[PDB]
Amino acid sequence: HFKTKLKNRRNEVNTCLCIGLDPDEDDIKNFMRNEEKNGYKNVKNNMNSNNNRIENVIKIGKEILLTDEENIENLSEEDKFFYFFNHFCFYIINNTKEYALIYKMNFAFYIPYGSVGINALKNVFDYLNSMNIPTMLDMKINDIGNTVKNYRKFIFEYLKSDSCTINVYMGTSMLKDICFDYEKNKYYSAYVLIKTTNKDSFIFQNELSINDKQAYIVMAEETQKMATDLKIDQNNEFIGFVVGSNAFEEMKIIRNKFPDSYILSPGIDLYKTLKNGYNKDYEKLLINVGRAITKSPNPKKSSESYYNQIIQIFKDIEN
Amino acid sequence: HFKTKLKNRRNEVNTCLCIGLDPDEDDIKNFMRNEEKNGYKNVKNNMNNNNRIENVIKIGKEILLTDEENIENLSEEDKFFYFFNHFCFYIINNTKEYALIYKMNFAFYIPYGSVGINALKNVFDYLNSMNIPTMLDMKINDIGNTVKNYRKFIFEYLKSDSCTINVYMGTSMLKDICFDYEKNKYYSAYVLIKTTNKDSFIFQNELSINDKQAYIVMAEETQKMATDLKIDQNNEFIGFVVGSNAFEEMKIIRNKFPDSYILSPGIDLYKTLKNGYNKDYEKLLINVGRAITKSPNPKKSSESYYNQIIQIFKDIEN
Repeated sequence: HFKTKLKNRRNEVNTCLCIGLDPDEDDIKNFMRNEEKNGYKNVKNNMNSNNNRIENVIKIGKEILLTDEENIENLSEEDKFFYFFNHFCFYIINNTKEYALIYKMNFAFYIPYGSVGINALKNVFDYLNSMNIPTMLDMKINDIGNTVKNYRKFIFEYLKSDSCTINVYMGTSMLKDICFDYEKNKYYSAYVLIKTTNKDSFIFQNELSINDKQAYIVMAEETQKMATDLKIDQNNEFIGFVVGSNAFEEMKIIRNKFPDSYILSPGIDLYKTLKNGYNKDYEKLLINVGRAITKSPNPKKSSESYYNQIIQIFKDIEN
Repeated sequence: HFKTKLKNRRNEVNTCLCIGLDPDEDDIKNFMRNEEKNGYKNVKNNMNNNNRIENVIKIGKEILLTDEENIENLSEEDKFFYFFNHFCFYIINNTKEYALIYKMNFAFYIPYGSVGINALKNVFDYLNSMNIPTMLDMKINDIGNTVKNYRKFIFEYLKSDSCTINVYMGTSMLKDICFDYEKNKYYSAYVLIKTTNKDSFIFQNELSINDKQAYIVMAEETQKMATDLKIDQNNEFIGFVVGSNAFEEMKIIRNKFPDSYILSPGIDLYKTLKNGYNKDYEKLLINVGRAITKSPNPKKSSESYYNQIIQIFKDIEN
């Protein structure tokens, strides 16, 4: 169950750092040109460090990923893209996992190439799962109840993610068909969009209200109501909240109203975010860092940097 | 070009019928069992549609062209791909004479990973080869720079004419879905306004700004964005999804936005068309999915809705 898995991981890595793995065309292009020039150092690390993890865990395109160096030149453009896409992902994971509570993969980055990116996405989940590292698919899924069961299957049965993000504007009833499977008697964790990071997020989340309660608060309340009716907490899973690292006032409000809630915070001011949303159980406030790590000349060092800033902030907060 | 393409299609088929193509495991199992005991009748029709599969399909073509003798040479996974694609082709072939547009809900295609996205790509390729209007119902949402990935998947990869969008995060995302600066291209879409699910009132109606319900506010903000983007000048549109069971909201939306494109899933049919009426029929799509795709005779069932709509328009238009 995810509450225990997340707890146990937090004890092991002693952080709330959530690493965002959102590879784009630039990243893969740059990875490919760098590898061709540094004697494939990172690809060689992925293959030879590192347990022979690829050969034991990967089920899609395994032989492409294992291609001998002389033979890379001869891959089709599609197979080459698949090669460097996967290897970039494995490189980031291998270099940063020592500092990572959880990895969050945003689905948007994986779908634009059709099947090739979804195959990569599956590989990434298989790879992380082989190390029991917590995972999340950030897909902001929504549809009517019977239809959303398809996303439940994709995310929790196919990818075997620990968690996902969900947009409940249609209604909270969808939660019963994402976070619970009656036939399997299984429960799954998720984070619902409460306050997002985009500049215009006030338009509906803040400007709309009911009896002087802003929309984001009403939506958090309705979400918790559904979570309680589902009895999800009793099953050691949770339905939490996405609250942007720039939404300091909303973070304070949500944390105070729901002191035991699990929060995901994308968008990293870091000190104010952590102070306002603080929980002694660090895993209940995930701080997502993606591009600052994945686009870094040195993602290990950079992940370390965020890891140390967080320690210092908790030192300061808990003084 | 979509405003023109839809108008032209409406001129050919003379209906607002939108056919939902949402194949589930039941459908594919049933189709396979039926084909194996009717002598592959529908597969035969698919492939006889003059070599359309052979000329158009670029993914798993050899598998799809497998002779019925050799379908058991197919691994269970290839068989699944085979009947999934052929089921979709069978639906389209049997119903296209009555269809203004096909709406494919992304949810039905993703749960098998690559397999279903391959089939989805095939479905769009097939429809696009006949220039038939298409929509991907995916209810997309993210931050602007991230949503560009959805724009690429939907409008560049699949080459859909349209999609559905959830703007609860903000309307700024519309600029990165419905417009591509680098290519100078515009694309059409329908934004969620009033959904069909029983509990859609919690946020869509109960939330408000003083006297104006959320769904109205969201429709206004959407139109504001579309105007800012100059989408209409470029022969595209940003429209609204309004449930066929939401008669009251449909009336308010059509009255306030008399020239808007509306998609109505759910199908009462009379009240929907009456309340949401536009003399340009394409401006109120009536989506019918399961009632057609799960019918023992999808042609007759589609024909039935086609005729029902003809009769309603007779009644409404004096």
